[PDB]
This record gives sequence, C-alpha cells and structure tokens, in this order.
Amino acid sequence: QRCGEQGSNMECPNNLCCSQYGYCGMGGDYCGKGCQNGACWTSKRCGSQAGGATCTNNQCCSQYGYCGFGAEYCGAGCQGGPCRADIKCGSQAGGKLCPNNLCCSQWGFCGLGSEFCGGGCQSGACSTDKPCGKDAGGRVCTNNYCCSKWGSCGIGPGYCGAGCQSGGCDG
Amino acid sequence: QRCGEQGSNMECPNNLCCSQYGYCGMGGDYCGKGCQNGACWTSKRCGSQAGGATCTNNQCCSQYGYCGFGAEYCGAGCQGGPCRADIKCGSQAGGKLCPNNLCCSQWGFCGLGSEFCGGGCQSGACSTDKPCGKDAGGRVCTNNYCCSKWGSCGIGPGYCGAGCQSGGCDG
Amino acid sequence: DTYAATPR
Repeated sequence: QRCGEQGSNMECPNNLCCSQYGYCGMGGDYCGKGCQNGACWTSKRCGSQAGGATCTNNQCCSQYGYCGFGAEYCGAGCQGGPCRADIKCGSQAGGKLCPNNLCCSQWGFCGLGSEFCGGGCQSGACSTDKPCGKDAGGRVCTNNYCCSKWGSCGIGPGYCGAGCQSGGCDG
Repeated sequence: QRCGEQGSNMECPNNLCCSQYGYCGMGGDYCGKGCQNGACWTSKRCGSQAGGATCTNNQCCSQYGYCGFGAEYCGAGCQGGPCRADIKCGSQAGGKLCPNNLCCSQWGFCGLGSEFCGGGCQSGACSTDKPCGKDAGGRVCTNNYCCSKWGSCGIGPGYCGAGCQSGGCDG
Repeated sequence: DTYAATPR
C-alpha cells in the first residue's frame, strides 16, 4: 500500500503521484515537492543527462533528458521508455537487450505481448521459460536474471536465494 | 510491500510481474498464472473490447483490445496508453478527457510533463493547481477530483475528506 | 503470437 522508497519502489496505478511520504494521490501534496513517481509536477531526469537512469512508470525520456509522454518525449529523439520509433535488439542488433524487461522478439524488436515474449523471444520477459545452468549445460540467463535451483530464470527470493546457479544472485 | 489487489493496485517497478500473491519479481512464479500487473504472460484486455478498461503500467491498448508495447500495440488503431498517434483531448475533441490522468495541453494533446501539465493545461494532472470551490466562484475540478476545504484539486484524504467541497468526496 | 486462451 506504500509507494516509492517506503514501498520498495512500487509505483501507483494510473499515474497517481507517490508523495514524499510514500502515499499515492493527486494534487500538490502528492505531485509537488518530493513526489517520488507518477505525474510529478517536476519531471524526474533520465537518459544520458542523468547518466543512463530510466524513467518511472514507463515514461518516455526526451532528447533533453526529461520524463513524460506525448510527441515531445516519445517522438523524435526519445532516449528510452516506449518511444515512437521501433526499438531493435538481440541477434539483429549486436546482441542489445531491451530496457525495462521488455521482450526482444524472434524478429529483433522490443515489446510486450505474445508476439514478442512467445516462441522465439530472445531476452527479457520471455513466456518460453527455458531452462538454465546445470541440467541445461551451464546455460546462463538473459538479462542476468537468476537461475534458480531448478535451472529456471527469474528474480525474487526463489531465483536469487539459496541454490542460485547463475547471474544476479543474492551473495 | 505488496502489489496488485493486495497492495491497493500498486504496480512493480520496471515491468516486473506482480504474482497472485502480491509480490514483485520475474519468472513463471510471478508472470505465469494469476499475474496481476507488469510483464504478465497473459496480456490483459482493454479498450472497447473490454468496455473501457485501461492497461496497467502505461501499456498500449491495441486495436484488438490487448495490452503490450511495440508497433502492434501502440501503432495504428492504438486505443490508449502511449499510442504513436498524438491523442486529442479537451476543447479540440469536444471536452474529452485524456486517459489515466494524463494532462490535456492547451493545444489539445495528451501527455505528461511541463508542455502538457503547465500553463493552459485543460484537464488531468495539471501542475497549475488552479483554485476551485467557494472561493473560486464554485469552479469544480476536472476529472471529478476533490475540491478540498482550501480550494485545491487533488485525490486523497486531505482533499476528499473533511470539508471536501465538490468531486469524489468521501461519504 | 499464440498462447493463453483469448476469447473471440
């Protein structure tokens, strides 16, 4: 029920503003001073300008390094988030990965949905759930997900915890 | 702490799936069956096909009424989220509201950021904080936001509670 | 593009 730092960086629904206090709402108390995510009155910084930082809430990072939506952000120059240009990846783009866990399709484009995540998906949130590590010949994971104890890719206590075969383990 | 139904529709950072248990992570335990938001393996329905329901995580609602990112979801016939087309609103669209609290700019386009939410913002999360209520000749807020006892528009207990003047006041 | 049952 908490958002931002107080709620493990959780984001509010429907672009509600996460106040300084870790509560979702709308109006000055939430979006004004200290707003952590959502439609903050002051746009958070991103992309080169903030040295590669992502925008919260799938916002577009403009050519000037500001977070938002609309042509100004998502259009010409967009540096991240759901940009209007088609985003290339995988084998077709020198092995690049999609930002924010997007699935790299069999064709080499970044998205979400079964066309991207389904059979052939190369990296990110694939729905294919292909085995990793030991019982699958030292096969890591894309994105540095953790290869559980079952040679299963993911993130969370169960993949990064104890028995963690590869990637981003918890120690 | 929790996301989804368990955490007031709280969403996970970076497209992580919210499992049926209200926790954020990645893999088939979070994204598989019962996933609530983020990169779910089963895309939610939206738009006309699902009687106006909007996607979580600012995903695009395709022409076919499925949530996702990429050209098939945000391109032609996109019905919501950060569509590739400039989305019309406000006067320039007969008073229509932008979805998900987005700002309606002065020129009648939906977005987030100064250029949309600042000076001339018509509806949504404007940051101009124009006064409402008794002291502002009884103007009501757009979007059914609450007019607090002090003449400010927002959503939260300070706005919708004790002394709320108009909008979705608590009762 | 297929998997999971979509109504039609």
